[PDB]
Order: sequence, then structure tokens, then C-alpha cells
Amino acid sequence: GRMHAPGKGLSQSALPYRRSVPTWLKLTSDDVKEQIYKLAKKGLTPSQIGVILRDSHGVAQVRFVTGNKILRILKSKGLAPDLPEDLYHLIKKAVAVRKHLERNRKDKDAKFRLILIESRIHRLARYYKTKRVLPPNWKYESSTASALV
Amino acid sequence: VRMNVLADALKSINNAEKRGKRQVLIRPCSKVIVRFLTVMMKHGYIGEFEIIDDHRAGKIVVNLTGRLNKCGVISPRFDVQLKDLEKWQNNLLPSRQFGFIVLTTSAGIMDHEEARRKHTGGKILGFFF
Amino acid sequence: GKCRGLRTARKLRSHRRDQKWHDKQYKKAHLGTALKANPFGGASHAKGIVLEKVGVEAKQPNSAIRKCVRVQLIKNGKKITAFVPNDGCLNFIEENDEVLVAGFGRKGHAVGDIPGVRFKVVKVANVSLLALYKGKKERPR
Amino acid sequence: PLAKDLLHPSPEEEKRKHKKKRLVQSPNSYFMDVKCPGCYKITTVFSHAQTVVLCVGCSTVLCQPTGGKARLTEGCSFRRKQ
RNA sequence: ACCCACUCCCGACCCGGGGAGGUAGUGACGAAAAAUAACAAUACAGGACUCUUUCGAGGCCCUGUAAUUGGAAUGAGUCCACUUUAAAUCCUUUAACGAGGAUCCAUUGGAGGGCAAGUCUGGUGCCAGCAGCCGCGGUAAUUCCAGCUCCAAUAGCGUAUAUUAAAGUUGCUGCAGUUAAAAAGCUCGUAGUUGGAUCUCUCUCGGCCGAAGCGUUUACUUUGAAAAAAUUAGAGUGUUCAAAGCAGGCCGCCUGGAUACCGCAGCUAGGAAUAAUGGAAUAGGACCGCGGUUCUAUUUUGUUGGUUUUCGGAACUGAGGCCAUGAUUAAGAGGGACGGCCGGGGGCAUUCGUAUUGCGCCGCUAGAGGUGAAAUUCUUGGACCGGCGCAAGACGGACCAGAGCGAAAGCAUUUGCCAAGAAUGUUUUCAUUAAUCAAGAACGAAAGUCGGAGGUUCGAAGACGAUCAGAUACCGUCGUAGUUCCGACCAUAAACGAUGCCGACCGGCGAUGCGGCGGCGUUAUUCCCAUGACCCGCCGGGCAGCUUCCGGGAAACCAAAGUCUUUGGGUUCCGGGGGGAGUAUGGUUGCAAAGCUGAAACUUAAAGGAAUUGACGGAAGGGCACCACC
Repeated sequence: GRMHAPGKGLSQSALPYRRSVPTWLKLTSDDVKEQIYKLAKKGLTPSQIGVILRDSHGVAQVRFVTGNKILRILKSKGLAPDLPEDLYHLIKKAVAVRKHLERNRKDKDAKFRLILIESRIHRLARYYKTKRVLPPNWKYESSTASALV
Repeated sequence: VRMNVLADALKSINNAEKRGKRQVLIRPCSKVIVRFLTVMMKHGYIGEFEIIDDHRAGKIVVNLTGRLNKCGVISPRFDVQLKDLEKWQNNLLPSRQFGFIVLTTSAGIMDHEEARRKHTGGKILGFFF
Repeated sequence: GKCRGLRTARKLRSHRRDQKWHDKQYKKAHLGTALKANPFGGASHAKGIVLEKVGVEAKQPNSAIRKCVRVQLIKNGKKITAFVPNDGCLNFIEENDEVLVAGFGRKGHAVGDIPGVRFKVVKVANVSLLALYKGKKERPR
Repeated sequence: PLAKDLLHPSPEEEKRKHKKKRLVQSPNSYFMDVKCPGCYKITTVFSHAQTVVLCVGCSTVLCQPTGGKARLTEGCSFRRKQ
């Protein structure tokens, strides 16, 4: 079930058994790498890059063509973002909720949802600090987190 | 969330055998599940089983021959010495004539009689009879 | 359900220790209030001085006068009521003489149709009530 | 009922199941080569696309995102791969 | 009380001393052995594996008041002599006396049930008493007081109290928590607990032939050391047996005084499943040879000297060869992105709807409220009613459902803005980030408190009118706080599904809500496709329903309250007979009301749950008789 909801949804991707490059796909691994570089330079997160490559260029899975994952490729080329995109989007959502709550002080539902969002933020940040992805002194403070956005 | 995939597998086998079904599906598969199933099968309690290999975590289709009364797991995996084995047998097995306690020992996964033959102890995984 | 983990020994032991206090007999034995309230103070028997003869009415379904005595215990100066068990045995007891009293058999609970009485007289004037009842002995003169 | 058995065929009972609940999971989607009548080259499009993709040589809306399978424009001939 | 005789200790000591200690005395703490009779002959009684005849003949084996007969046996006791001992005593030994009602006398509790064994007799008469509990006793008492008889243990047995088992009524094994006692109102959340798959010939040698680890750590398991005795377990051993003791055995000799266990922690050595843990991801990574530095216990039998220009060791870096150079998969775990939707979810603004009350004006008119009847109340200062307007404050009908959304409380006029969310779709991304949760925190109906605004309706309190024996209530007319909004407080509900969350598995069917997928055909877009509304299915979450010998349960009943003596997936809270009592007291929170935490003395044998049969109902529906009616 969801971490912060009573939902028990099942909807997710189902990878095919075959791990090979599709026969239709004629892009070399380096071609996919350069397309990834271009999309990252455009200002896109790895999830967006994967979605675009799947929808338009027919790249069913970048890991199966290049032997590497999109975030690893971005890091190896040196153009990966400062903090992971899931944590970034969680902080962005928290910032939006706080901005809404500043001008709507009677919204208890917004306060409850903000509590849930910040709990998720803290859990993800602790995990990232454990993996040395974030500096050990990193902390999410709700005073200037809009700069992190 | 699910801990103890072996508990899930054993409960599934038990529930299927109590309904009189001929096969049971087990997911996820694991090495411990395969070894426990092999121990069960060498004593004629289940029969042949097939490991379906998907690229994430396999499944097992176990053919059931209705000779199984109860296959169960013992959680936590208590450490069992050769002295405590008799007390565990008295607690778990329905008779001194049949039934097996499965242990994981440094010599592998084996029933309690085989652990007495090799003069070894270990951790109790479960039982079947 | 309850916790089943190899490292739950503190949790299990502590929960058992806290839950044992909801056992009425365990709490009565280990709290110390019952021992303080007990007129005998943990003793099986106690010697006392008969203050007066009191007749206790049997509870409603029955009908009788239970011949008891109020006694004051020498050890702590507490006043209790003690049944004089057999018949005519109240005639064996005078006023202001020493009697040995024991419990009535329910470990501090009233017995039968005798309200608020949980003690019985065993001896009077250092002679057992059984000996006087059976005529084996006579009270001293 | 006698799983993974060839004696009783079950292509129809397997592609009816949920994709995750199959014996071996497999996607319900596909990639398709699309020709635009005005265009002259292949475009490989995902069936459940989430992007408004355009022809690689023009500015024509090949498909639009929907709740599930993407909706293709008229005249564009689409054929599944594999 | 007797003694240093034993065991040992002290001193200058072979010699003295020792209330240490030994011996005896008192001793039903407790433990072992073990009398209170045995036998025979006649009379019965029983059976016979006797004749057989259920008439009977019957010393074959037996049983008894014979309170018949008879002798044999013996020790309790008295006593002598040894023996014992430091001196004695006690046992042991010997002799003398020592049994018939063998009076040389067995008791303690019971006889309704639990629980073995008398509704026999006399007395008493809800008295006296018995009774652990149920109960007995109010004129045959199977239960009290006794006589007789019987039974339980027996040199012992009853009573009180502590404690163990019984108690699976403290549940680790192993309990419960819908209704019997019980799941926090609801979420978040640190510690704690628990966590998915995955990795199969290297140092001095005189036995590939003594050795080193310098390499990757533990848990576990097995082993080996080390670990007082006594006790417990246990081997041997006729104490006359036994409890015991550590003795003893053989015709000077032979022999024992074993052995096991000794938990946790520490030490040690094999195993490597299970579980934790580690390296290589800006390569200041592994191996390999090169560029560069040192008194370097000798690299000078010669008086060292500056001819140690140097193997071996601690550095920093560069160029290289070389790795198959180095990233398990992508969970019917989780988070995040993205897509089209969806919902009485939330906040702000905005709009509409009648109704109610009030006000103004017009019409007509004497009644109008109100009730089970009335009365209080309004009314020719024109009420109620009809019409046209205005104002205010509430509320959001019908549509509206066993339908939706929300963590719960809860949420329903239009429109807009604001942020949020589930499910679905996904060949997207991260890659274990998770589950549950002490501490801590957010929200939390109604009522209630403080301040401000408002005040239509309803309305605690209160006033009046009724009903009534009384009513202080129900009913009526008014009506204060309140009910509405804003800002602070409170934190409680039958806050309920009286049912914790997460995960797996175990039947069938038809619906319904959202999303997606597929498909005859019918309609609208008045034209192609698409998109709506239908129709037929499928898949995924959701609210439910019906059904079923899945299974469970005391049952009611529940597809969970199932997968439970065939008991162990993870985890939180919590119950332990009924009252006293959610009380007292302390702490803490609050302005207050009160909230959280939370006893004990004492009292009691039941309280309670589910179901059954009756009885009753100021409950419903029927049927019948001229002792009912028409």
C-alpha cells in the first residue's frame, strides 16, 4: 500500500522478459548517450529523458541499449543535478503547499498534507545521507527551501 | 510488507494441499525455498516442482501429492543445538515415527535426522508432516 | 498479535512484568498494602485478649446467631472478630482472657454465612477448644 | 487449474490476466512504426505515449496522450513491431 | 550436662589448652525401617477344574460374630552379664521373667455431592449448630447433637498461613481483545522491533617434504581447554533391608573411593547454510615492471679513517602494459516523474433559491394560534388570511442512492481562483529508500470557556398554561445563554464496523463507482474519423450485496471474526471474576468546565455472553363462541 495513503494500487510498469535491444531500434549506444546529453542540456530530469526517448525515439529501455542507467550516464558525463530529482520534486511540492498555506491559514487539510510531504522529504533525505548522496550536514529547513527549488 | 518468503511459500503449499489441489504456485522463489522443497520432496511429501525463471525473482509450480498434513515455518529462526533437538521434535512433530524438522546448518539445509547423523546443529527453518 | 523477534526479550519480559500487576493475587501479594492491612501481619495465628462476646447474625438465606468474640491482638493492639466454632464453646470463653485465633480458611475472606468474620478461636487460656469440647481437658483455675 | 500446461492451451487465459499477474509478466503495450502520408520516413511511437510527438521532418501532430493508449491522427498508417 | 577419646587448631610443645569440636539430654521439624498378631481342629458360608439331582451326598480351596477350642511363635517391657564409650547411654549379643478380652485395647478425620463411605435409630426444630463451595436445619434432618454401623490414611492424622502444580486464570512454548473484561477518535513520527531476490600453491627444514597468515569481521553450530566440595543425576558395594555410608572383599593378599552435568560471559579449533557486515564509481582500484631517498646493527682481521659508489625498509608523484578493468536484477515492495481523467475532499471569493421572521402599503374581515381537549398568547391601535415590495439571519429540499470523496471528525446552490489527492495507464526514473511504532506532533462532532460581530429560526435556564393523587416532566405559549461568523481555548462521543496496521494464501455469482483495454449493433455531433449516451465483455484498485458443509466460533454470526493443541509472517495498543471506581491521592494540562495518568482498604459467588422453552407486553397480525357483536 501507499506510504501515506490507504491506497493499495497495483498500477506500474511491466518490463518484458527479454533484455535485448529491439530489432527495430537502430540507434547505437553512443547515439542514445548523445540524445541523453542533449535532453539533459535542455534542462530535463532523467525520468523526462527516459519518457521522451521511449515515446519518440523508440528506445524501450536505455539500460538495455547503453548498458547504463540514465542517471549514471548523466553523472559520468558530469551533468547530473545537484540533488536527486525525487527529493527535488518533494521539496518543490512542499514549497508550493507552504506558499498556499501562507495566504490560506484556515486550510487544515493543506497543513496535514504538508506534514505528510515533509515526512516523505525527511525519509528520502535520511536515505540519501546514508548513501552519501547528500552531505551529512544537509538538512531540509522550511525557511529558504524555495532557493533549493 | 512481506518478510520471510519461506513462510509465504509454506502457507501457500499448506492452503493448497488442504483444498485438495494438484499444483500450487509460489512467488517469490528463493534458494531457501528450493532447499526446503527439495527436503520435502526427497521424503515423498510433495513431488516434482518447476522453477519458472522471470528476470526479477522466480516462481515455483509445486506438484502436490496429497501426503502432506502440515508444512509450517518457525519464526524466528531459533538456534538449535543437538540437545534441544529432542525437545523441538516433541513440540513440533506429531509422532516419533514420522515427521521432520528442517534446519539450516553449516553443512546445508537438512532434516533433523540428517543433522543428528552429521552431529551438527543450526537454525530451525520449519517442519513438515 | 505479539512480537516474535530474536531481539524482543526486553519487550516480552517488560510487558509480562507490567501485565503481572493486573493479576489480583500477584498484586495483593507484592504491593504490600494487604500485608499492612492484615491484622495478623503475615502470621498464621495470633494471641489476643477477649474484649466482649458478640453475636453475629447469619446472612439472609440462613438464620442463626453465630457466637463470636471481639479480641484485641497483643502484637499490634488491633481489634478483630473471631468465630467460636462448635456449640457450647462460647461457654468455655470468659471475658478478658487470652485466646489463640487462626484464619477461617479462605486466606482473609469471610467463610459461609458469617459476615465480616475471617478468624476462628483455636485455644482459650492456653487450652485448645477441641480438648475442652471433647472433655479431654478443663480450663485452668 | 494445472498451471503452465501445454495439454490445455491458454494463450487466451494468459493475455486475459493482468500483466503483472501473468506467469511471466509482459507489457500490454507495443512500439509502432508510423508513416504520415505527407511525410516520407518512419517514426517509432510508443502505444501508450505521454508526449505530443511530431513528424521528424514536419510539424504534424502524430499522436496525442490519453488516459491509456495514445490516440493517433487520421491517415497515419501505424504497424506494431515484433 | 560430660570430655578433649575422635576431627583438627594453637603454643617454646610427642607432653599443655580448645563450650572449636565430639558425647549424651530435651526433640512427632523432617527422613528410613517397622509391631499391634499367626496357625490348626470342629459349625456355618462360598465355590469347585466331584457325583451330578436347580432334592441332595461334599474336612478339595476358601471364610466368620464363633467374641468356640487348642497348643505353638514372638517382642514391647523388667532385668543380668558382656559389648559399646574418654566414661557412659543407645543399638547389637546372652541368660532369666514376659500374651488371650494376647485389657500388652491405635488414632485422626469423615459417611448428600465435589470425594470413599448409612434418605439406620434417638434428640433438636431456621434454635443449637454444620457448611473450604453447593448447601443442611422452620416436626421421617442422608448434612446439627449422639448411639450403632461403615471408609480414608495410619503411628499418625486434622487446622491456620506462605508457596508450587493444578493456572493455556500472566500464555516464550501458550491465552485473549465484534457481542462475555478488552483496539488508542484519527493520522504522522524518533528510538525499539522486523525487513524482498540475487554472488559455486608463498618465510632458516636432514619426512609438491617442518610453515606462515598480514589476508575479508562477527553471530550460529561442533569441538577442545579451564572450571571447589557438598547437593542433584549416576557406577560399584547385602547398612540384616532402607534412608544412608564410602566402604569393602578373599585365604597377609585383592579392590574402590567412578562418571556425567556445571547455564550466561571469557578462552580455543573445525564448518560456512542461515543473518548482519565489507571493498572498484570524481577511481588518490588490483597486478606488473620503470624515473627518482635515507646511520640503513657492516657493503674493509687493515689502527677505526673521507674507497658501506648497496641488496633489504617509510615516503610523494609521472608515463605506461594489464584487467573480458570495476555498476546483480528492476519486487503482483516502496518513493518520484509523466498522461488523460475523477470525487458532497480542503481554503478563499462569488452567485442563486424558496422558506421563516420582521417592516411598509393595499383588500376584506372577526376571529386567529394551540391541543388527545383546552388554556396561556395575538386580535376592530385591524390579528390570521390574500397581494405588491423591502430588509435580516439562518439553511441548501426534491435530484440524494446500502452512491462518491476524506486520516478521522466530516463533506451537497452557480461560477472562478488556489494548492492537494486516490485509482488507473506507463517497455519512465531512483534502487531497498520499507512495515509497525515509546518520545514527540498535526487534526479532532456536539456541548462548553474568553473576546468581537451578528442575532431569522429553534432553544438549556426561567416565566406562564395545562395533564396529574403529585409533575418538579412529557404536551402548549413565550423565552435567556446558546444555535451563525471571526480569533483564541477544550480534546471529549455508542469519536462504532462496539472489529489496529502491513503482507501472503483460501470458493462462487450478479451488480455498482473510477480508470484503462476490446467488441456486433442503436442514437447525437444534423457532414469522414474521433468523441459523448446506450449495449456485451475483460483487467485493476473501491463501497457494498447475495450465496456456499472453505474454515472458524459458545453461539449469534463472520469469505473473515478462516488458513489455531497439525498452536511461530512482521509489529503497536490493550484485558485478567463482579463491585469499591475511572473513585481517592499525587503529578501534569486548562481561564474554567474539566482532560491525561490512576489506587487501596473493604465487599462479594457470582456478575456477564449467546442461544432455547415458557410467561408476560399499555407490540403487530390473525381465528373462534348469540356465555361476542351486528
